[PDB]
Amino acid sequence: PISPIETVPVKLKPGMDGPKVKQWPLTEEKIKALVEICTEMEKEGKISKIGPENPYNTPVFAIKKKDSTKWRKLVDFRELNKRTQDFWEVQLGIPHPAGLKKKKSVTVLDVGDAYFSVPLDEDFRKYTAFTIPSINNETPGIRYQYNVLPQGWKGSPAIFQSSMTKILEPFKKQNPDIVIYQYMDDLYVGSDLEIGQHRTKIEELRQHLLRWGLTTPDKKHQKEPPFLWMGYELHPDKWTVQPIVLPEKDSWTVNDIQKLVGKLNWASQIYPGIKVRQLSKLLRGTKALTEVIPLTEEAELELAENREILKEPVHGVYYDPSKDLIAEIQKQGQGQWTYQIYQEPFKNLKTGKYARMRGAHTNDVKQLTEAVQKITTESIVIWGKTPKFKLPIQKETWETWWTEYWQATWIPEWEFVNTPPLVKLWYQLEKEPIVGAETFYVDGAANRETKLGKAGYVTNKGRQKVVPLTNTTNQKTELQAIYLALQDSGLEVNIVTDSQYALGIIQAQPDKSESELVNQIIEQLIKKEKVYLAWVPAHKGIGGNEQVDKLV
Amino acid sequence: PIETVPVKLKPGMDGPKVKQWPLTEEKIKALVEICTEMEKEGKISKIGPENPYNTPVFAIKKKDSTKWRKLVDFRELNKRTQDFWEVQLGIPHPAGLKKKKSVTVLDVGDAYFSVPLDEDFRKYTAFTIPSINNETPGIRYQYNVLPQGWKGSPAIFQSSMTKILEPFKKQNPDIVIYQYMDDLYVGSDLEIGQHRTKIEELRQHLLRWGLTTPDKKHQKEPPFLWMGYELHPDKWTVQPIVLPEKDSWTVNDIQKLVGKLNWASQIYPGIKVRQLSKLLRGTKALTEVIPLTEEAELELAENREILKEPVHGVYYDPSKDLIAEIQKQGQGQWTYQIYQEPFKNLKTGKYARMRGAHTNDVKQLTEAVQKITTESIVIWGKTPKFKLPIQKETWETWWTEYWQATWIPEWEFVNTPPLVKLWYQL
Ligand SMILES: Cc1cc(C)cc(Oc2c(CSCc3ccco3)c(C)[nH]c(=O)c2I)c1
Ligand SMILES: OC[C@H]1O[C@@](CO)(O[C@H]2O[C@H](CO)[C@@H](O)[C@H](O)[C@H]2O)[C@@H](O)[C@@H]1O
Ligand SMILES: OC[C@H]1O[C@@](CO)(O[C@H]2O[C@H](CO)[C@@H](O)[C@H](O)[C@H]2O)[C@@H](O)[C@@H]1O
Ligand SMILES: [Mn+2]
Repeated sequence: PISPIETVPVKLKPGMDGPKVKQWPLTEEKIKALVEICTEMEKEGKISKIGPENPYNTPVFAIKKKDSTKWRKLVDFRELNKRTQDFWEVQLGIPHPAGLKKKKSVTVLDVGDAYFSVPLDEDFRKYTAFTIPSINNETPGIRYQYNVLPQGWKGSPAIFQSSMTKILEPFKKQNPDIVIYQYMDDLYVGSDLEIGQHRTKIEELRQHLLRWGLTTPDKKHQKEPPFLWMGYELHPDKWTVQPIVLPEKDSWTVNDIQKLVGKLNWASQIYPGIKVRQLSKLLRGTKALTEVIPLTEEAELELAENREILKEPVHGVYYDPSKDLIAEIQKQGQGQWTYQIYQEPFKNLKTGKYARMRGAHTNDVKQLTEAVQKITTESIVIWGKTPKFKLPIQKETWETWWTEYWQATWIPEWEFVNTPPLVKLWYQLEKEPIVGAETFYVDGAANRETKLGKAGYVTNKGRQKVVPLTNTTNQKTELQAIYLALQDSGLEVNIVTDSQYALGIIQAQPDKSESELVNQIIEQLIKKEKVYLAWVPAHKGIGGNEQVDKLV
Repeated sequence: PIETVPVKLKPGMDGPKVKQWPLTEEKIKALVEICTEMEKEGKISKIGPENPYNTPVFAIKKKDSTKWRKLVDFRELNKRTQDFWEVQLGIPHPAGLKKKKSVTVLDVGDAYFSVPLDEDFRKYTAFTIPSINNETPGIRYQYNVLPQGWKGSPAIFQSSMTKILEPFKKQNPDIVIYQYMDDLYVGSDLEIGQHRTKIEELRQHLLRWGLTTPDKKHQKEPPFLWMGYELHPDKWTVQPIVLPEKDSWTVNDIQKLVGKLNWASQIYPGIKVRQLSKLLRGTKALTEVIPLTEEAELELAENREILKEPVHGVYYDPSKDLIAEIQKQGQGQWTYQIYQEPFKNLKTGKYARMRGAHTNDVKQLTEAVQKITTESIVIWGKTPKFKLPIQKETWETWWTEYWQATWIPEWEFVNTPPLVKLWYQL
């Protein structure tokens, strides 16, 4: 820890100045612990006693390490962090296991004293000043300032990362073969070389890092495969998620649930069939982390299925750039889809689910297309290309649905997989009026205060009908009048409404809805042989429409 | 001497901090190459972690030399560096441009690369070539010269442009020359051959006395608009509202007609549906055929009349922005309206290409957007804000697959209501 690496210039935000937080003295031993820690640091160059001049100050403290012979210095830069300039945000994302490529040997190197090994911009040191209190309210206390990246400062992560990158730049160019992943203070070195030649290069890298003030592990690696990494378990030829453990409770809190779902979604990367619709449906209502929540019948029926799936262990495989990417998707049940991405029969790179409706009402095609989109984005992120899709829908089905759809959609090349349940259109509306079909003029109306309503129809055959409705809305009665017409008509019917709202819902051909009434209308539409739905401007003297408007 | 022009951001505004979109390994490899060279050439420089800004970069093809090209999305930076340069009283957009027989668009973006960029401003032009699967942190760079795509580039080069074009304009007083960002729009009423000849004199003039470089988009291969980018605005149509011509009308036909006419009434005051509705009196089967009355056509035919001459009492206001809505019409056809206030269309139009070999909705929409934007620039001097009838995610995934322009408009995503009916054709 004495790196000759050029420093990164740093600045306090515009207008602001150093922090002047007073140190509140403490324990006899705690001050002694600091002096001993700081004297050892001073010897190492990590910090330097500053003159009586002017450095500002940041509170210091000292803690019992989780081992009791050694104590730990601790600085609370919260105030400095606030006055310090923004930095290029360090990698918020993380490399996904199914994106790594097969390697014969992989070594893990931990940099030691990572931060304390990189120098701090000379001009910025003065703002890191701190003081360890005195014997006890007597002597002034000693003033110190950092000369290296302080363990809790804002710029330490990014500056360290960039310095590491620069240090590795020459080595990675003299070894286009070796791959190195940087993550925090860890370095994962992999290669397709003979265990003896590999171990060779590793020692090389080590000496290189060492000549730049970076110390790596002694047995050359305190690396023992499988590596437990970020909720993952990586083996030389496969990867999985670390031991998932679902808690059994009697009273579940909002907090208990969120934690459950989170873990479930994490299992979802490799465990096929995980579902979290109902457990989530039952969640964000309001944000009490502690407001106990009564477990729904479905939520428990869902939680049960999840437990069974998690019973037998599953693993994922690594990426082979040679072979290509394939994605398969299968419908599940009720707005739920699951998928897997692979290269070889029986070897999953990873799995996933798609349970987003994107609206009150939808249909399988439109949801299927969205699932394709999410996967495509994920594939590009993880592998850098799009996969070949295998979908439970025939070219005709999809072909029909979009030539008609008012929106623009697109799907990379795909293949029809005949493995029910297949995606399909349960009903299609006529594009022209039927001839020997009774024509129903429907209308619905509601009182905005009493919320009482009416729904009815008048047909050309002379039939009229009105039905009373309770606790309803204008829009709700409009859908109900249509439902009414469908119920009283034959296998073929022409329906005329003045509701753009009800038009828009049905003309979008939905096969499932969050609305109970819409699902009933849908059930009726499927029963029907031919249904032609039409719209006309309300209160415009259109015969048929005027008569029924006055009725309701 | 490095004569850089002091540039600053809008008061009380900080640089852009936009996230880089993940890119295909293919596009990443292209960017790495292009940047490695720009770096060797001194146009850009690697930056450190003390720079926190970011602007999205993309990799496109100007239609296939099988070359790649970098496209920086400075939409955010432009909005913070400039609606204040001297953004309102230099040479605003000329009006005869949309009346010329031929307007050729030439890319003069390579000029900028010569002028060094202001020291204190560079930091604000930082971008990131992404890594695949977060394997390594992205490669970060910032510009050392005026970047193509930034709205301050043309403004800072302005003086130099007007100086180079002087002689040329002094000898061709009947050629309008309008600049918009990275492009020059040259219009005339000459004959195609002369017009084209004259464009060639301009190119060579920029080349030799500019020691500026306009690319030579040699003439057509496939049948339509290929040399520079050859427009013919004097031939731009308007897609008026059309009412069906009928053999036999059914109750359902008149109902649809009354609905459309009713809707139109919010634009054309003269439209009337009185004598037309009377034929619907009574609750009849939609099929029932009904003879148009005598007063009907006296009303219908009168409507077709009003619906021919685009409305008036609609003026372009430069303080408000233009809005373009597009609707999928099927069969590779697309309609659109440019406006500023609902029901006050400055223009209406259509766009279509259905059966060449290779086309899909995204590609179509992508070309329609570039077509509308170009017409928009020619007619008003600015690009509009688009209300795209596609899903955000999808558009974001594929638009760069067919984008060829050097500029990028604002856009938002919408869900078109069944009024496509009130706009469709034949
Ligand atoms: C802790 C850790 C994290 C990551 C993201 C990669 C890594 O080593 C790897 C691994 C996996 S680590 C386990 C392993 C690989 C071989 C033996 O054991 C793979 C598949 N491919 C590589 O290119 C590298 I570098 C090791
Ligand atoms: O070509 C894939 C083909 O093999 C099957 C089994 O017949 O799928 C196997 O491999 C998948 C991933 O590699 C697993 O998700 C699946 O559970 C396993 O049976 C077929 O389903 C598939 O068509
Ligand atoms: O594509 C939408 C997406 O792009 C971002 C940048 O990542 O913003 C850009 O597009 C917006 C809409 O056109 C502009 O308002 C903005 O100037 C531009 O950067 C995202 O903000 C937006 O979600
Ligand atoms: Mn009504």
